[PDB]
This record gives sequence, C-alpha cells and structure tokens, in this order.
Amino acid sequence: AQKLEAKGGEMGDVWDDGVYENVRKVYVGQAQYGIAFVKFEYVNGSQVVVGDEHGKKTELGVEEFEIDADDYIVYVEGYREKVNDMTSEMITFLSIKTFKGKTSHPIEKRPGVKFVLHGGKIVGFHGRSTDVLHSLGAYVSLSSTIKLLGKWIKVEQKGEGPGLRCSHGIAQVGNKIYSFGGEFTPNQPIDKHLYVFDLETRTWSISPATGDVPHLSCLGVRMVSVGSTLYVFGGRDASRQYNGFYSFDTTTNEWKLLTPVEEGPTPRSFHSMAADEENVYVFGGVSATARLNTLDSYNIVDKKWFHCSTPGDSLTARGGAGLEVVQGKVWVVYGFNGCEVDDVHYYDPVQDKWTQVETFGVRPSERSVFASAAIGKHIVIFGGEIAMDPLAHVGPGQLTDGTFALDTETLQWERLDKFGGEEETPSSRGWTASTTATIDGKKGLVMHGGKAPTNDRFDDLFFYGIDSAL
Repeated sequence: AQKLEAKGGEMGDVWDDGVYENVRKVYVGQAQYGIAFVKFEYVNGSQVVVGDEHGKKTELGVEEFEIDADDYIVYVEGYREKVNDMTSEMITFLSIKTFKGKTSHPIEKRPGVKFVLHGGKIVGFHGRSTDVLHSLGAYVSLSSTIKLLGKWIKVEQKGEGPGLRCSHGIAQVGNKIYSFGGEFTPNQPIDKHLYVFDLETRTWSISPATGDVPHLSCLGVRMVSVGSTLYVFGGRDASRQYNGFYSFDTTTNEWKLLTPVEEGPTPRSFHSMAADEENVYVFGGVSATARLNTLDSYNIVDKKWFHCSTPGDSLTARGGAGLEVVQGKVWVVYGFNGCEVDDVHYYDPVQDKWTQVETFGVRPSERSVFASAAIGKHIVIFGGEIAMDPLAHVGPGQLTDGTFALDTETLQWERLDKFGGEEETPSSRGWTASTTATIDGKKGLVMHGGKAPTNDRFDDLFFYGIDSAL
C-alpha cells in the first residue's frame, strides 16, 4: 500500500504492526493528558491477527472500537502537542472514521496541531511510543475501483495571467475561462482586471471592459457564468469595503452594476456561489460582523433578488463552503464556522426548504476553501484547509490534498485518487478559485491558484478531466 509519515514528537521506541488485509478492532487507552495505549486487531486472509500493545495502560482503562467485517477505516484524525514542556510532542486525541460512517469520537478543538491519516483504506498502523503514544502513522491503500474514472491535467498557460493568487473567482463562457479579483500578499487585493483564457490557444490576456467597472479591487470574491454573461458578488479590499452585485456581457464586454451594496443581500466575503440557468445563488460567508447561513437567489428574467428560507441552528453560519447545484437543488458542502466542518445540506427551490443529508464511504475529513465542481450527479472536491492558521487568513494553516467525489444519488463518497496510473495530481493547497468546466471536450474540475502549505501562492491551472464514459 503506502506508508504514511508518523506524526508526533520523534522521541521513543518505534513500533510497526505492518500491513494486513483489514482492521477488525481498535484499542485506545487514555493517559493523564493524552493517549497512553494503543493496540490493534487485524484480519489477514482467514486469519485474525491480534497485535502487540504500544504504550502502557492507565487507571482509566481501555476503550474498544470494533470495525464490522463489511466495513473499514477511511481515516484517523488526531491532535499532537508538546505538553508538560516535555522534550517531545505526544499524541493527545484520536477519532476514527469508518467507511459505513461509524465514528469513534467526535472531533473537537484541542490546542496542538491536528493531523490526519487519510485516503481510502487504513490497512495497518505504525508509530512511536514511550510507555505512551508519542507519534502515529498508518498504511493507506487507495481503492483501484474508481467509479468516476478521470485524470488530472496540468493545463499550460501563456499570456498575461492572473498569475499567483488565491481567494479569487473563475467561470467559463464558451471556450474561454475568465478570472477576477484575488490576493497575493496576505489580505491585499491585487487588481480590477478581468483576465481571460483562450482554451484553444491556451493563452491569457486582460479582457477589455465598458460600463460600471467594479468600484474596488478585491479579494474573497465570487463569480459564476450564466449563458454568456458573467455574474459577480462580494469580496473586499484592504479597508474592509465591500463590492455589490455586477455582471459582464462577454459578447458585449461591458460591465454592469446589477445591484448596489446596501441594496441587495448582506455585503460579505468568502461566501459561496452557484447558478442554474434561471437564478444566481449566494450563500453564507463573512459579513462585516458575522459569518452567515443565509441564502439569496437572484432571478435574471425577473431581474430581482429573493431571500430564501433560513435554515437556523441545523446549519451553522459558515464561509469557504462548497456550493453547487447538484440537481435542481443547491448543495452546501462542508466549510468553516470557527471549526472546520463536514456538514452536507441541500436547499430545495420548489419547496423553499432545507434538508440535511447523511453521507458515507471514504469521505473527506472536514475542511474549508477547497476546489469544487458539480458534474452530473456528482460533486467533485480537491484539497482544502483542514485546520485554521493561528494568525488569521494571514498564515497558511494546515492544507491537504485529497480528491473526492460525492454521488448525490447514492450518498457514497469516493476518492478519485489512484495508485494505478501516472498523472499530474496537484500538490496540497487551498483558497483555490475553482469551477466546473469543459476543456478539449471533457467536463470536470478547474482548480486555479491558491495558497501553498508554505504560505506561498500558486499559479498552476489544474483540470480533473472526466474521461468519456459518463
């Protein structure tokens, strides 16, 4: 399979259970602060393999977590920390997620760093213990049976690009992809240009413009395409001043302030957006004062904003969540509310009401600001932030790299990442501007830009192309 780095203080006796067919049972014995004692019971062929213990038990006892035979571990989430002011970090908290969606303990915010051994199937463990757990890794085996077959392509680029940024917005119109807004240094919007990408040329340039050009250059902005006209909302500049709701006729190349701030929906940034041929949707994100959970629709024909039913407590205010129209319905996926979140919800237009949905099977650990597109009955997501940065949107935070698709018709998540092929899978990133797109006659996901794990920026253009079977 694949050994994953054990994560924790590198003090202690290293242990390695090796790799098995699957995991039958997990044993966790708590320490006084963190984790004392682990043990695993595995299965290999027709053989139950009871494993050695690692660390020593405490007066607390040891809790068991049995994994059904029709069932396996998709990830282990945890918290490492240097406590006692003791020379080494130790592992302080663990949660187990099961393919069937069993979960051992609900994740909680504990100080220290979060880590996660992720991806499709945990088939064994290894770590380092000194009479208590000090670090932990595991072995993951990516499942070979990838339902939504497809590959990752690093699109080449030529012109005057939007280059290196994140917290910007992209949309497709015809065979051209448009970009707008964004940040390069922490919290500093770059320009007001509307960059455009000719697919057949694979080349960039600044679009020409007319009319009501956006009043402020900004970041945390969103935009979606309807027909050949682009629609743009929110964002902020350096001075926490907000943009209203504009549009851009691409055949006409003219801007248009469709509704002013202070007229339409609450001015905000790092909201989410989508469109369905008839309305343009705006969800959540951060207002001047609070995160939001509200959603507003704007009919193009009726040229007018409608305020949708409010979800209340069921669905906590959030930003950096994914929003796609999966079918006839709006989908809210994951996001951030002080904690990173792995909620899933749909809003039904016809009824004007919200529904929560349980989801299962090799699901992503909770995360924000990821790349997302809806294609078919699927939502596809890549990367994202799996833990906020202490210093704000200022610092990198912790950023990951999985590729996942939600099947809205079965509620099975799958990880589109393969062992098997050779392809240019994007490196761990977040705050990407992402969209659904057709390129060289394949629909799929268009990742662009984003924050690096090292607080750098990216400029890459990435495409998960869904091969032809569809």
